[PDB]
Amino acid sequence: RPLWFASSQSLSYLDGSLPGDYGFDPLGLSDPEGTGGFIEPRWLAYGEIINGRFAMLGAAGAIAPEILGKAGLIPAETALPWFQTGVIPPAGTYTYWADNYTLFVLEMALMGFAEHRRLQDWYNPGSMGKQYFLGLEKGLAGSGNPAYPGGPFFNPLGFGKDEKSLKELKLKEVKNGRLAMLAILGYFIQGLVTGVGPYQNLLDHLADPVNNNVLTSL
Amino acid sequence: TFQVVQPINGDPFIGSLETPVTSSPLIAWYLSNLPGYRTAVNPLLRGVEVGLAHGFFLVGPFVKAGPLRNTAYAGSAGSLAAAGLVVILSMCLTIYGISSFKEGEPSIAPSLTLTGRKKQPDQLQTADGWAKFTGGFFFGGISGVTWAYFLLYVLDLPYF
Amino acid sequence: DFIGSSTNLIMVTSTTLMLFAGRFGLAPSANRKATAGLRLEARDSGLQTGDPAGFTLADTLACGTVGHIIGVGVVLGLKNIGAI
Amino acid sequence: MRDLKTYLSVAPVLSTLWFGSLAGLLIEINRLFPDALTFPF
Amino acid sequence: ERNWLRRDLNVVGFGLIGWLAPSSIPAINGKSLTGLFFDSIGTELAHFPTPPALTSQFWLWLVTWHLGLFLCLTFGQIGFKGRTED
Amino acid sequence: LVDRDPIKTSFEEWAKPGHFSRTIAKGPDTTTWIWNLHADAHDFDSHTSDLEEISRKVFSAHFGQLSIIFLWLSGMYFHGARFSNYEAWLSDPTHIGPSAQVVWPIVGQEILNGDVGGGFRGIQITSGFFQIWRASGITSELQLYCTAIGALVFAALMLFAGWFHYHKAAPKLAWFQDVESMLNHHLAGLLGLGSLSWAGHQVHVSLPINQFLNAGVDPKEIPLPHEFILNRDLLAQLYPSFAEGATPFFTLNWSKYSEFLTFRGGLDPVTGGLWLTDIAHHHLAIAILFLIAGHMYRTNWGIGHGIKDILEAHKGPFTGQGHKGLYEILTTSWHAQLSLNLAMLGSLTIIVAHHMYSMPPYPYLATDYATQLSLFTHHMWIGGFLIVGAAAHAAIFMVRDYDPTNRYNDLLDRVLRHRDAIISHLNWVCIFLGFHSFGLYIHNDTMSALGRPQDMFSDTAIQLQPVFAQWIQNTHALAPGVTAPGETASTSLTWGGGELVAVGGKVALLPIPLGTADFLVHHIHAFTIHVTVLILLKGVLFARSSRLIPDKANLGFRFPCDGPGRGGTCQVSAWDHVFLGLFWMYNAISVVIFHFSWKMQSDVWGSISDQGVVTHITGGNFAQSSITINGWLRDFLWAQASQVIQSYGSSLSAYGLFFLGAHFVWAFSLMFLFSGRGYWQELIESIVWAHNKLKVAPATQPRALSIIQGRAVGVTHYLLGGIATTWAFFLARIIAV
Ligand code: CLA
Ligand code: CLA
Ligand code: CLA
Ligand SMILES: CC1=C(/C=C/C(C)=C/C=C\C(C)=C\C=C\C=C(C)\C=C\C=C(C)\C=C\C2=C(C)CCCC2(C)C)C(C)(C)CCC1
Ligand code: SF4
Repeated sequence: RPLWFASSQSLSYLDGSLPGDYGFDPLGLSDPEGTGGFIEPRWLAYGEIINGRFAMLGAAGAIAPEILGKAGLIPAETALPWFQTGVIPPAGTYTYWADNYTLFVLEMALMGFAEHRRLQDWYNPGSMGKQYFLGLEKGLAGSGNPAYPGGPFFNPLGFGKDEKSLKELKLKEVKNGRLAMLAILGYFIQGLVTGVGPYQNLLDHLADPVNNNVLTSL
Repeated sequence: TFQVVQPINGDPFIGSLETPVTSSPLIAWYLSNLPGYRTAVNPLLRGVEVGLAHGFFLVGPFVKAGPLRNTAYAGSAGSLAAAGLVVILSMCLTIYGISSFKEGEPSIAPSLTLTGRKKQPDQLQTADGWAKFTGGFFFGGISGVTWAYFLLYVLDLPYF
Repeated sequence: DFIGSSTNLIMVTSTTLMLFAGRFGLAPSANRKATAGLRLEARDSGLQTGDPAGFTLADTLACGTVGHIIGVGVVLGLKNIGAI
Repeated sequence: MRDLKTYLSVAPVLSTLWFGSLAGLLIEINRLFPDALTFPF
Repeated sequence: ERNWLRRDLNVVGFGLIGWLAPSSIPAINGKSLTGLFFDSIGTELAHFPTPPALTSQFWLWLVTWHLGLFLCLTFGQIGFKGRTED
Repeated sequence: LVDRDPIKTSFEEWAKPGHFSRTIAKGPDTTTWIWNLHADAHDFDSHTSDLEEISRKVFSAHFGQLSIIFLWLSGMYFHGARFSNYEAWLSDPTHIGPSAQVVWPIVGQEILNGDVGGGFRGIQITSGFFQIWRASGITSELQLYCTAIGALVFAALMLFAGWFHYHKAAPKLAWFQDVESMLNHHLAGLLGLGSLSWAGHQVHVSLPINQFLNAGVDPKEIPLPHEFILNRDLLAQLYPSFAEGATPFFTLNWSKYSEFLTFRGGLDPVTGGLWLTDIAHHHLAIAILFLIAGHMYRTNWGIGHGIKDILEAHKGPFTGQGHKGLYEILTTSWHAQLSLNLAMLGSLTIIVAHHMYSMPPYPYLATDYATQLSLFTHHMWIGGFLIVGAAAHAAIFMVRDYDPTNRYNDLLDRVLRHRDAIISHLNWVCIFLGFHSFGLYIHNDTMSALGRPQDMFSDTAIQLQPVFAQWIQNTHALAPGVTAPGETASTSLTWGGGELVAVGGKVALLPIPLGTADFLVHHIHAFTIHVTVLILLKGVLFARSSRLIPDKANLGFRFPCDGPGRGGTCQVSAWDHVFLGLFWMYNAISVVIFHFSWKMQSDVWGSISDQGVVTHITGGNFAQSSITINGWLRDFLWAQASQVIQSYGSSLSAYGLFFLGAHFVWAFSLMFLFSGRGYWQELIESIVWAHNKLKVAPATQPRALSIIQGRAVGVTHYLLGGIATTWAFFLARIIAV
């Protein structure tokens, strides 16, 4: 297998079982010696997968309204950058059907239901498919692997029927998630120093790459 | 590896150590030539040297710091005080010698050198030797005080 | 111009000189330890580097930092007395 | 909790509670009736 | 217990020369530490035997010169003797 | 490396006192059990012999200490926001006395709410928090309220961390013994990054706000701190070099930042404190130095030093094997590390106390005399206590953890083989210093009583000039322009430049002359310090054995005697040497603080008129009156105690009450120090007799205090009484004048 900044310590426990494994661990955070707390290989892999999925949802979301505004498809009052949509009211605010602090409570409650069920399945595998939940517990039984639950709810189309195809698709998921985390960090620090949306930043770079660049922005 | 500090005479069970301060050749030579360590000489002659050296010194502090230092009687008063102190010290030496030593007994000084050679024990550790030492010390101390006073206040030497 | 200025030249020279000394055995490294007599003894670090001489990323960062420190000191010292 | 109730019956905690209540009562008594030098009733 | 210093008097000349050589460089506004000390010595001998005053610069030069000289002598002794024991 | 859930969280152990010890868990047959419960509470070594368990226990208690400190800071910040006159003081610092405590009117105690200015009634504080907040740019009480809330949150976080790292994930022993990584992190991250962050705060907040305040602007009209960040035009108006941004930093054009990064030296004439630009430059340089220093020790990447390798290479012809073996001792014993750190921290505290008075770092601090005196005395006492604790724990290590069969070290072995010479030389030095320091005071007293003032050691009859310190003062006064060309003024005004700084009609600082009295008092200080070092070092060196008791190590570290034999063996343990050195530390620190107080009131502090003539508080009587013991009794203790004895009926009556209370407490300690246990045990037997008569005899048999407990009670009460008396005297004297 290809290797990327591997070391003698890191290769002693990264044997290639995990998807998207290249032996990269300079700090040895996943060393199985004395695992405890939140520093644990299984928890670290699960966290990487979940963060990748959430960043992949966020990376396209923070730019989808902006490009359609410059394309003249959505009204200009909704083509706001991600930092002037109500996330940071000091930077700007938009008036929705409810005040922002009210929406926060509803989001908190729904996300609490979903995430508490996910955590309780992580703690006790197969526990969420036992107690009566509106008759939806029949499909929320999980599969024994916390990161890949499958089932009629989380695998509707039935992709990845073959195990080799499943491994390839897991590798693709990991790669795309890592790329999306990088893009999200780029979003944050681009917004910090240029003070304008990432799509406009890309258009600025395309217009003139030498006058509109880091050497001229910082 | 070279080590400087060694046990005393090579015996590690005697309560002392040998250091450059104690066993340097210059320090060893200097101490062996002082009158108090010349075990083969008449105690009277060592006492005379010790008395001369000690009496000569005592004049200075008494003269310079005394209650009459700022008056015309500074030198005479200082010399008289030094002579009185010499007399007191002579009395102390006589009393110590009477108390410690008994007539007719042999000397109690060690008779072994550091190299193991046998030597005649010092006669200063006997009644007669200590009496001679005290009588030499008194005569030496008076002579030294008188010499210091004479040099300082009979000859107008350019001192200070 | 800043690019042709004396500060640019001094700093580049210092950094390149320190990196050269670290790579070609003229300074201590992850693979070379100075003893009490200032003699380099061979060491194995356990770090894969993909370099013929064994020169690691940690060697590179350290040598760059030392070169930058020396260059900054020299530049400021010369600037103080009016030489540059 | 039986063990928690046992820890509340130990000497220092009980003494502290008793003395705190006592000091509070005395402070309020002296606040309602200040400067008492004689028993007038 | 004898000859505890392992006497080697070549150290005295080497240390003295290795102090006098760098200390003679005139990096102090055109003057050298050794030069300043020697000029101070010359100035205070003009009123012999009166001692230097408390405000004179002689004491500072004396202390700073002898500090470096003693460092050179001590390190020279340690280096000469330590070559054979390590 | 940690362990998951090593100890269950339960209330069971709360109901069984003494569970940490097998002997104590049995039950209270006598009253000695109750005292034994508290004395052995935190001796984790006696509880278990496993080093990992001791390390895990030690790690968690520091979190509780941090939580308590954060709670104290939260209270201090909250009281300034709610019960203070800070906003009135901010408009007139020179005429308003700071106050942050108020009292409920209950039994007539509202008399303590005296006036302090600004329409406020409360207790005047001398901790100096007002100047700290002013130097940080704090203007309103909202900021103080926010800071108090944040401190409360941090205290909660510390408590949770303390619970977690003991009950959920406890680190292994290999984690604790990584000294190279700990040193690297504590140097580069804890200190360097903290200094850099404080430098950034001073650059972006303190400098503009303090410039606006010094210009005379109303504090309510000053822009908020965030306005200087969002609006670079304001900072450019204040400092033009800010218009260039960070470009000068990266082009090595550092000279452009000379407006707010200076090397001036001296004091600010308006406020009487150090220039803040100098402080910002100082913190920046210190941050750089600590960041560089944190890359010295070796870790997972092979580059760096090994502490064991450095230690093993330092040996000589006089010391044999040298420092080889010291690495294993300092990585397996908690007591030796504690002793070393205690000694260093005490020395640092004393250095800090000396440094803060001669270079006042806060605005309007030099002209607040009470704050200066209080800070000096407080930090001196803290340093002394820590220094004594160092020797205590060194003796504990010598008794317990010393084992040459597995932890041999040549340097420690050689010290123990010539201890008689060390102790005898120290004894002679102490006797010589005592004769030639205190004897000169008795000579002066006798000559003065006999009517012979021309035979005294004084500036008029027989001078003893401290010429070495005067030379240092002259060298430091002429440093700028010769040996420090980059400096404009001297480091301190006390070196003797000749300039005077006056703030609001009062003297802030000026040159301090040295004469015959300073010589005597400095040698008194040296004598006292040497005697204390004698008592503590004798106690450490003879902990295991002596010619009197060869087997002293078998009896332990804390035992009373070995009986009346060998002529008598009272006070032979190493604990008794700390008990005896506490009294000498008290003596030395008392003398030092008395010297500071009298010298400051006599030669420095005072008021300045329009024509430029200085009138000091006591009129410069230190030079001629302090050369005798009668002078100290009359012109210092008798004269300056009139403020505290006349404080009844005013707002300072609390100090008058504390004076007598501390006198009583000090005198009460002599009962425990002069008497012995047998008398009190015999006396109790008669008292128990009448309790048996009335059927009120307790089942827990009353016992007299042990020999060690009586000694400890006596010394504790003795120190409390003396220090409290001096505290009340100082505060009552200095607040009034
Ligand atoms: C960071 C500082 C530090 C730390 C962690 C320790 C830690 C330790 N020390 Mg120690 N010590 C220190 C500083 C420190 N010391 C200093 C500075 C000194 C010099 C004064 C000492 C002197 C010392 C001695 C002499 C002894 C220890 C001992 C010990 C060990 C047991 C402590 C114990 O059980 O406490 C128990 C704690 C108490 C009994 C509390 C005492 C309360 C004080 C004295 C009075 C406070 C008055 C208070 C204000 C009044 C309010 C009362 C209230 C009820 C109303 C423990 C390892 C003992 C040991 O190792 O024995 C083998 C031991 O004998 N220490
Ligand atoms: C005010 C009472 C007092 C006095 C005078 C002393 C004096 C002394 N203590 Mg001390 N001590 C005291 C209280 C006192 N202590 C108390 C309360 C405690 C607590 C228990 C201790 C605990 C203590 C310890 C633990 C130690 C001492 C030691 C010493 C001696 C230090 C060495 C020395 O030469 O000092 C200088 C001596 C003096 C200042 C006394 C001389 C007084 C002047 C010069 C008069 C001289 C008169 C002259 C000779 C002519 C007289 C002739 C005659 C005919 C009139 C010294 C004799 C130490 C010791 O043994 O020596 C190292 C030691 O280890 N003390
Ligand atoms: C209920 C408990 C109790 C009772 C009934 C007595 C009764 C007596 N004690 Mg006494 N005593 C007690 C507790 C008690 N004591 C305690 C705890 C101590 C230790 C501080 C003493 C120390 C003591 C001494 C030193 C002396 C007496 C003496 C006496 C006799 C003289 C009368 C008197 O008031 O003396 C004065 C008694 C005191 C000042 C004791 C202080 C009062 C304490 C604080 C009360 C504690 C009560 C206790 C907590 C009960 C809790 C009840 C709860 C569990 C329900 C008398 C028979 C004297 C005597 O005749 O000699 C034989 C005597 O010289 N006692
Ligand atoms: C040929 C070759 C090559 C080459 C390359 C190179 C040569 C590069 C380099 C470069 C580099 C690698 C650089 C580095 C650097 C580093 C650093 C630089 C770090 C750090 C530092 C610091 C952190 C500092 C700081 C400071 C400050 C801020 C202030 C004061 C001063 C000082 C300076 C101290 C390659 C590989 C491509 C390929 C193969 C072949
Ligand atoms: S019981 Fe007291 S007097 Fe007797 S030997 Fe022990 S300490 Fe000394």
